[PDB]
Amino acid sequence: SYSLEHXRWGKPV
Amino acid sequence: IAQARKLVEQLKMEANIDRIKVSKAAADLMAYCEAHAKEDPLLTPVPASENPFRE
Amino acid sequence: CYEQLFVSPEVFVTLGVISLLENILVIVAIAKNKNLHSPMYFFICSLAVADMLVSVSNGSETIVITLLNTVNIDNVIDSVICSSLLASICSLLSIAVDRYFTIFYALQYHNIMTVKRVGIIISCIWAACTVSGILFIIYSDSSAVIICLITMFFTMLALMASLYVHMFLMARLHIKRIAVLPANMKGAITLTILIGVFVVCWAPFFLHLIFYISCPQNPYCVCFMSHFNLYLILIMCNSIIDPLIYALRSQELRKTFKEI
Amino acid sequence: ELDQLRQEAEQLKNQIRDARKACADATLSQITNNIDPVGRIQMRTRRTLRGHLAKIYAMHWGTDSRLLVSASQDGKLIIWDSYTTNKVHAIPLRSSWVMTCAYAPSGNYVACGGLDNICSIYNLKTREGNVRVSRELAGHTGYLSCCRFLDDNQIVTSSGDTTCALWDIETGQQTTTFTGHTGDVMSLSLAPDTRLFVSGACDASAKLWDVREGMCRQTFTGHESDINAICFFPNGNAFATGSDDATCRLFDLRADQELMTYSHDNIICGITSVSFSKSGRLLLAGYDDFNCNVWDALKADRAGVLAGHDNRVSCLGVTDDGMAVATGSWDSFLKIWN
Amino acid sequence: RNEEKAQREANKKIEKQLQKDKQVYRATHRLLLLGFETKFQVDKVNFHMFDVGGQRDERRKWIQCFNDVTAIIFVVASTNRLQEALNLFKSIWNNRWLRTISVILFLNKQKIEDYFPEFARYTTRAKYFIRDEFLRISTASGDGRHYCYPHFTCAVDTENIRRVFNDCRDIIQRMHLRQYELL
Amino acid sequence: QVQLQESGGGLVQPGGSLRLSCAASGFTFSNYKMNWVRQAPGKGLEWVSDISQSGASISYTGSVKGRFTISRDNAKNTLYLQMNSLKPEDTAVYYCARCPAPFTRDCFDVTSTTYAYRGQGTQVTVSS
Ligand SMILES: [Ca+2]
Repeated sequence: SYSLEHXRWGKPV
Repeated sequence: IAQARKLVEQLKMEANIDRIKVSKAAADLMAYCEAHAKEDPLLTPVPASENPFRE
Repeated sequence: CYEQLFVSPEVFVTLGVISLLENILVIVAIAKNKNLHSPMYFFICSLAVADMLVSVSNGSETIVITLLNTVNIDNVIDSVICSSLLASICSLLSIAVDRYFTIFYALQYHNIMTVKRVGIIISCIWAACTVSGILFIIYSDSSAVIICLITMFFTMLALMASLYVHMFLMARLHIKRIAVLPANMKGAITLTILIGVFVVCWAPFFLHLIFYISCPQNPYCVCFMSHFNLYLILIMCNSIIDPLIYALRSQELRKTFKEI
Repeated sequence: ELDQLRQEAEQLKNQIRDARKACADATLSQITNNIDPVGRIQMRTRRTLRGHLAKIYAMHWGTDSRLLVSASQDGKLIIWDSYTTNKVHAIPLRSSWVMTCAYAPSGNYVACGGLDNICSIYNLKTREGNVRVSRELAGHTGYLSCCRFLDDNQIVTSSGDTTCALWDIETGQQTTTFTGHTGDVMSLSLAPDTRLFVSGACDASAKLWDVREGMCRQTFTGHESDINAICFFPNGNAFATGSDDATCRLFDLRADQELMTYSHDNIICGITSVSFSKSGRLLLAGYDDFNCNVWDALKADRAGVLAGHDNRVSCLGVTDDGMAVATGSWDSFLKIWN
Repeated sequence: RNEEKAQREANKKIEKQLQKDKQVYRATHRLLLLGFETKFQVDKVNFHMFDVGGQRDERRKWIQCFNDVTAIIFVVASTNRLQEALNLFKSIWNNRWLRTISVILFLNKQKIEDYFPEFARYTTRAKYFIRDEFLRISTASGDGRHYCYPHFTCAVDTENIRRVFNDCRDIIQRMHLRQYELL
Repeated sequence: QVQLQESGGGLVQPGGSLRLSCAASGFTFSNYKMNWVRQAPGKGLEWVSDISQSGASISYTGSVKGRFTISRDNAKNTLYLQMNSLKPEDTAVYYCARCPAPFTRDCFDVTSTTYAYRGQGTQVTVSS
């Protein structure tokens, strides 16, 4: 997405 | 008796043989090794080019 | 508590390079050996691949986010991880099922379990895991995908546990039958390590996923889900441990490991 | 009646024992004490031949010094090409239990045998294309331990029934029988000339036979246990013997006694194989402690070690040009050393 | 290089035959019967049992041929011939090349106090004394690598084959269990 | 050459004593496990007793158990067997044999009727 981060489904939304 | 009689005849036959001194027997083995020392490619490893294995 | 606890970028790469070097050593140690060329070590080979592959694939992520500090770029990396991750869990099951067949058939096994069949099974599992992983990451935003992952993992864990427990019962039956001609801790310890390491390392990630689906709003859950990076570290910590509890256990492999 | 013969035998044995001590003026150790040592002979695995399923029990080189044949208990006799590592032939045997295997000097035929008590001669040329057993030689009452060709027509074979037998492959019946051994005969060795051969048995005795006549010229004693491997010094006037008492011993045919012993305190395990170098200055043993030790024949010193085999090393051969040494193991691998 | 290529095609054929043989060799379970070669099937499982009646009673060399063997079938008839059998078992059991092989024991043909003074104070009768006398040798130097499987046979020959099949299954099981450190 | 000479065998009264001695030469005595074997008139060779390299492990046949005592001297290469309270069934030619290999637990072919590393044998007769 806009700001990618480690793994997937980490952020609740 | 048959096994014993055959064993006696063998010993008797191998008792009457001409034996040379161990000095001469050793000197012959020593002289042979010194002669064929250069021909042996285990004593003195051959250059990689001449070697059948790995070029 | 809803701060989203993040671990420093330097540590992901640390675990990344250690697991990477441990697994490439293990796969070599059996690739060179012809004695270590039985169907048993072909499944351990598949695991060593998966474990190493999820470390660099995850180590990659830490490098890319540091450099980026895109969307098409991630679907690429995530689809690798997610696919490479399933391949690991299926490989662990595949080792467990092989071990079960060698004990509960023992005679039939040798003819039914062919090098051909081992070759096509490993390839078929990896092909299914890769396709399912790419399919999951494309439809990540979907609710079903996460429910599939959780259900699949719980099934894999149930079967894996069941198999090793049933083995230990058959091992206890022998030790009991060797009472006429003259103890249980040997089997209980190895059974506790094998089923213990898998659960401790993996489950926490899948406990996050089931909360993600169930309780995103709950004050209690959000505090558990806040530590997402610590869960990823534990999934990476499994890749370095696998060689110790699977490969290094065999005398022939351990001898080749010490030699190299 | 038996007492007179048994007492007379003890008298003859003592007469031979006193005669040998009269010849022993200076030992081999004293003569070769004042020559430069070979140094450190370190050799590394140039090729690793793999394809055998089971333990490799015996092997033998060709006169071309390129091809070598190997035998394994799986029931396969595989002819390799050392230089390229390619397999040339692979023969399925009738009996899986095979303990010896020879390669004809001409390179046309190949012999093998084991617990089947029968020696199988296989034809390689075969204009038809396929390799099939030419003649199947039966007569030995015990397992066949060793077999060695003279030409394409005759083969010398030692078996585990205390008898070595000279065969004629054309007719397929024993030409001469060699009797004298009390224990199982384990190994054979032919001289450069096909006139004489030596055999070591499981009675700690080695015997020098005359192929033409068919009677034991000399009997050599000194070993403490069963002699497994025996090998002629390239000259043909001496031979080395490897026994289970963890000692190799060099004998002299003309001296008719022991010259030198190749023992070290660290080794407490049996010797499976024995072979000399081209010049004979080195003597490679091969022990059942999974490695091989290279000795200095003249000085009894240890030159090096060929380590790389996981399991027992059963066979060990040197080439006719003496370029490399190939050691077969219970690993199911040949290794070429240079 | 043309001749090197020609020799690869010959090596290609041979390699394709070895992989087929490799499966057959691993499938078949080898046995060693001593008190020639016979192949039999039990529930579509291949067994290759070799007799050693042709050889001499000096075993110390040719016995080494067998260690790839799955298990040894030992037969003992019930002079003091019974003690001579015990000494033979001890030797095979303690041998450096046979310290991994299991032994399936067969007691057939069913005074003892004269040839064995320990029987007078034994209570469990004669059958189980001869069974135990072999088990005390097996438990002493075993190390858990190999076990002994005793069996009583009136030498009728009916249901002898199944016993060997069940014992073969137990040896491979225990062999794997110990490999996985689960035993 | 491996030599094993038996001495101290002869005619004895039932219930009497005899001591057998076996002189060894050609091999290092201490390295080999030593055995005694007997061959009764019109019977086969049967094992009697063995003694380990050191002399720790000592085993007999049930027939001679608690009646015969084996002992080995390493300083003087010699193997003894003290035979107490003899009965007619003991009447046999007693041989002195050693295990083929040194430093070995297993002992093969000692009653093979063709074993090389076995002595000439001494006569022991138990009669009135
Ligand atoms: Ca991401």
